[PDB]
Amino acid sequence: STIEEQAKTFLDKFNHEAEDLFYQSSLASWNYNTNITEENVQNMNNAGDKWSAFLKEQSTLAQMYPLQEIQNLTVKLQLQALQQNGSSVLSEDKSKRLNTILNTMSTIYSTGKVCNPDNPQECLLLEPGLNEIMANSLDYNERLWAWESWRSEVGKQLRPLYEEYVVLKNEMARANHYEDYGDYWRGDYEVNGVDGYDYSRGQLIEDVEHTFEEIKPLYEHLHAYVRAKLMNAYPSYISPIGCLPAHLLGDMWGRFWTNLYSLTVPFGQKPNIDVTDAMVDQAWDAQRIFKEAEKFFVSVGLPNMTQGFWENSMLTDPGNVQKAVCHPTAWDLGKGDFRILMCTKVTMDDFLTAHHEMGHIQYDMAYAAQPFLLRNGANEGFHEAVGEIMSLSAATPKHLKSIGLLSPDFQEDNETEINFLLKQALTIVGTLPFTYMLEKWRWMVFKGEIPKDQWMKKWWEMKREIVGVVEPVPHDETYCDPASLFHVSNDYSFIRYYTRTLYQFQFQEALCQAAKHEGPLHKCDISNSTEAGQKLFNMLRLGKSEPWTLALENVVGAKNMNVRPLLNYFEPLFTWLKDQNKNSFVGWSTDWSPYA
Amino acid sequence: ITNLCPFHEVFNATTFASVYAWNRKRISNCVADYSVIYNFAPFFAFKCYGVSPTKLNDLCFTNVYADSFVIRGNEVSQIAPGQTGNIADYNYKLPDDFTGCVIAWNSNKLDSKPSGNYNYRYRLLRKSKLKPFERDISTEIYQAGNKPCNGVAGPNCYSPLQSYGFRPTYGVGHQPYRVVVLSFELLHAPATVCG
Ligand SMILES: *[C@@H]1O[C@H](CO)[C@@H](O)[C@H](O)[C@H]1NC(C)=O
Ligand SMILES: *[C@@H]1O[C@H](CO)[C@@H](O)[C@H](O)[C@H]1NC(C)=O
Ligand SMILES: *[C@@H]1O[C@H](CO)[C@@H](O)[C@H](O)[C@H]1NC(C)=O
Ligand SMILES: *[C@@H]1O[C@H](CO)[C@@H](O)[C@H](O)[C@H]1NC(C)=O
Ligand SMILES: *[C@@H]1O[C@H](CO)[C@@H](O)[C@H](O)[C@H]1NC(C)=O
Ligand SMILES: *[C@@H]1O[C@H](CO)[C@@H](O)[C@H](O)[C@H]1NC(C)=O
Ligand SMILES: [Zn+2]
Repeated sequence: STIEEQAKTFLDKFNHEAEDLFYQSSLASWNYNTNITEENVQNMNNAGDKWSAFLKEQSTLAQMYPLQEIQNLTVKLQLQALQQNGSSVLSEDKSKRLNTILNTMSTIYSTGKVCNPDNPQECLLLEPGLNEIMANSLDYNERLWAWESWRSEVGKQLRPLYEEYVVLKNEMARANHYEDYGDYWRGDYEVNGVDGYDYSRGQLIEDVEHTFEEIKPLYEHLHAYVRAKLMNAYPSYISPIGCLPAHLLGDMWGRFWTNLYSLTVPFGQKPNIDVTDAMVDQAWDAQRIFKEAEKFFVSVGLPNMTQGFWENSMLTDPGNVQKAVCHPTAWDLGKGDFRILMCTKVTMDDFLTAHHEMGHIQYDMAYAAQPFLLRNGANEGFHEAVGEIMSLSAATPKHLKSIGLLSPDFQEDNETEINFLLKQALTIVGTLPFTYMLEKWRWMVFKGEIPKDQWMKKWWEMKREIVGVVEPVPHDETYCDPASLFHVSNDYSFIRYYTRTLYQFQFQEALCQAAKHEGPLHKCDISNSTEAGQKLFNMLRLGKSEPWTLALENVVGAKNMNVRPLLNYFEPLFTWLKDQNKNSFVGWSTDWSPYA
Repeated sequence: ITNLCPFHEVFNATTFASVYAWNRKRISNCVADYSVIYNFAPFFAFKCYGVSPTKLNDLCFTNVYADSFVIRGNEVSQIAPGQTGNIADYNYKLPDDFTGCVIAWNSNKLDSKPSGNYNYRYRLLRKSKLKPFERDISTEIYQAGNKPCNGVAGPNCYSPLQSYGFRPTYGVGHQPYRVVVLSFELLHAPATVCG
C-alpha cells in the first residue's frame, strides 16, 4: 500500500524474469564463442535483442517509484540501477546519429590498415603486423614511421567524429541528472545516503590527484633508469634531461612498458623463473593446471569447483574444424553455471591466467546469493583486482617449490628478485601515469575546459608535464592522438585500471598481514592461510549490496584507496633505483623536443 | 501376498505437476514395504521428524498422506517445520509439530529440457501467509497497487505464478529436485493395519 511495498514486489518479479533472460543471452554468447556458425550468430542476436527489449520495458516501468520515498538503501540501489536510463533520453534521430558515430569509430579503429606510399605490396593491420613491429623492432626510423602512419591514418579520420561525440555525450549527460559524461563516468564511485561511508563524484578527482602525487617519486626514478638504458640503446636520440620519446616506449601508445624488459633488464646472466620445461618434463597439461589452481583456492579457504563446471567448461582449444576465440574469459552464465573459455597451453603465463580466471569465478560464486542487479563487483576495479591478487600470490618461488615445479634444492639471490620487481614495475607502475593523464584529458574535454582549437596542444603539454613523454613529430590540431587507443575509440571507462592497480596492492598488503608473513611483500604466498581467505570472503560475498568504501574497510581497514601498499611493494626496487640513478639526473624538462 | 502399498507409484510417476498446486495422495489399507523406497536412487535430503526410520514399521498408522512436487535445490531447506521463505509461506507450509518424512532426490536427469521446462510453476505473490497444510490454486491478478487492477495486469498488477526454467546445464542449487513428503495421522478409531 506504500511506495516501498509496491517496489519490493516489482523488484522481485524483475529479478526473477531477468535471471532467465540473462541466462539465455549468456548461453547464446557462450555457444557462439565456442562454436562460430551462422545459426549461433542468429541465436545470439535474437537473445540479445530480447534481453534489451526486456530491460527497456522494465526500465520504463520502474520510473514510477520516486527514489525519495525508498528507505531501504538496497531497494534504492536496485531502483537506481533500473532507472539509470540506458534507453536514450534524447531524440530518436539523436540516438541514431550517436550510434552511427560509435559504429563508425569502432569500424575505423578495427579496420585501420597502413600500406606503403603508392605501393599496395604490403598493407599491415594494427594487431597482426603494426603491434608486432612496435613490440620487437629496434629501428628508430621504422618506429617513427609506424607511429606517424597510424596517427595520420586514424586520427585525421576520427577527429570530427570525436568532436561530435563529445558534444552529443555532454548533451546526453545534461539531459540526465549528470553534468558531463565525465561526471557520468565518475558516478560509478559515487555513494550517497550512507553517512560515514559516503563517496562523492568530486572526491574521485582529488583522490586520484593525491595518489599520483604520492606515486611521483618512484615513477620519476623509473623514468630516469629507463631513459638511461634507452640512451645506451639509441645513442643520440635521447637527451639526459629530455622526456622519453613516445614511439620508443614499447607499444603503439605507451600504455605498457613490458616490451622494454629485454632491452633494459638489469642482470641478464641469471634468467627469470621459467617453469615450462619443468612442466613438460613432469608431464603436466591444462586439466591438471586447473586442478592445481582449484587446490590452491581450496587451501586459501574458498569453496571447491562444481562438477557441472568441470563438465561444461572447455579448458582446451578443440582446434581442427572448430574455431573459437582464444581470449581468456570467465563466464558467469548464472543459476549455478560457471565456465572458463581459455585456449590453455603449457606455459607459466597460462598458469597465472588460469589462476586469474578462477579468481574471477570464485568472486562470481561469492556474490551469487545477491539479487541480479547486485551480482557484480562493488566497483569497476575490485573484480580484476581479485583476479590479479591471486595471480601474484600464485607466482611466488615458494609456491612453485611447494607445488614441485621448481627443484627444491634451488635458492634465490638478489639479482632474480630485482629483475622480477623491475619487470612487474614496467608492467604496473608504467601504466599509472598514462591512465591518469588520459582520464584527466578526457574529463577536461567532456567538461569543456580544453577548447577545440587547443585539444591536442593541451594533451601533449599535459603528457609532457605528467608522463614525461613527447611526440617525435609535432602534431597540430588536425591529428587526434587519443582516438587511436581502443578504449578512447570505443568509449570505455579507463580509470578502472588505475583503481585496480591501487586496490590489488591494498588487498595484497591486508592479506599478507593476515597470513602472518614476515619479509618483503613481493615474496608473499597465501596458500595455506585460512584466515586470509575468510577476510577476503567478507568482501567477496557482499557484491554491490554495500558501498565500495565499506568493502575496502572490511578488507584492509581503510575507507579510502591508499598507495602505500604499492610503495611498500616496490621499496626494494626503489632502493635499487636510488643506487643506480645516483649519478643520473632524475626528472625531465619540458623544453627539450625531438624536432629541432 | 494380499496387498501392497503403492509406494512404487508415488515415486516413479514421470510427472509431479507443480508446487503451487502440490499433488496430495492419500494411502491406506495396504502392506507397508519400504524396500523399494530405499532401493530407489540415493537421496539428497532424507529427514524424518516424527519416528525413526526403522521404528516406522513398529508404529501402525491409519492414514498416510503423500505429497509430491518438484522444487529447486536450495528451496528444499524451506520445506521444514518452522522455516521462513517464499516456498514455505506461499506454496506448501508444513506444521510446526509435523510428524513425517521428507524425501528428496535429484530429477535433473529426467525433468530437465534444453529448451526450458516451464511446466513447473511456483507462487511468489500472495495476500497473506498460508495456513499449515493448505493448497491455493487461485490465480488472479495480484493487486500490489492502491489503484484498482480492474482485472488487468501491468502497472502494479502482476500474475501470482512464475515458472522455473529447468535446463540440464544448470548447476546444483537450481536443478529440479523431486520431493515426496509423507505425512502420518493418528486419530481415535480402529486402525486394523499392522504386520
Ligand atoms: C529491505 O530491508 C530489510 C530490513 O528488514 C532487508 O532484510 C531486506 O533485504 C531489504 N530489501 C532488499 C531487497 O534487500
Ligand atoms: C529517464 O527518462 C525518462 C524519459 O521520460 C524521464 O522521465 C526520467 O526522469 C529519466 N530518469 C532519469 C534518472 O534521468
Ligand atoms: C569439494 O572440495 C573437496 C575439498 O574441500 C574436494 O576434495 C572435492 O573434489 C570438491 N568437489 C568437487 C566436485 O570438485
Ligand atoms: C557447432 O554447432 C552445430 C549445431 O549444434 C553442430 O552441428 C556443429 O558440429 C558444431 N561445430 C562446428 C565446428 O560447426
Ligand atoms: C644484493 O644485491 C646487490 C645488488 O647491487 C649485489 O651487489 C649483492 O651481491 C647482493 N647480495 C648478495 C648476498 O648476493
Ligand atoms: C600447504 O599445504 C599443502 C597440503 O598439506 C602442503 O603440501 C604444502 O607443503 C603447504 N605449503 C607449504 C609452503 O608448506
Ligand atoms: Zn581479471
